[PDB]
Amino acid sequence: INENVNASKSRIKDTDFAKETTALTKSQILSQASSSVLAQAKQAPNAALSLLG
Amino acid sequence: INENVNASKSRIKDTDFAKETTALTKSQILSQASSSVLAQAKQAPNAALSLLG
Repeated sequence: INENVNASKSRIKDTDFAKETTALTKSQILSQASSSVLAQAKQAPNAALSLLG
Repeated sequence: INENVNASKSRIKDTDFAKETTALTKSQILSQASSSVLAQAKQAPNAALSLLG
C-alpha cells in the first residue's frame, strides 16, 4: 500500500521535469520577445520629434 | 481595463502631433502672408502724397 500511495502522491504532487523545463524555456522565450518588442515601442513616440517642425 | 482606458483618454485628450504640426505651419504661413499684405497697406495712403498734399 505504501508503494502505491507513494506512487499516487507522485502523480499528483511530483513535478514532470520534462513538461516544466519545456515551459521554463517557453516563458524565457516569450519574455525575450516582450523585451524586444517593448524596446521597439519605447522608441515609437520619437516619430513625433521628426514631424515636429 | 486600465489599457483600453488609457487608450480612450488618448483618443480624446492627447495631441495628434501630425495634424497639429501641420496646423502650426499653416498658421505661420498665414501670419507671414498677412504681414506682407499689411506692409503694402501701410504705404497705401502714400498715394495721396503723389496728388500733391
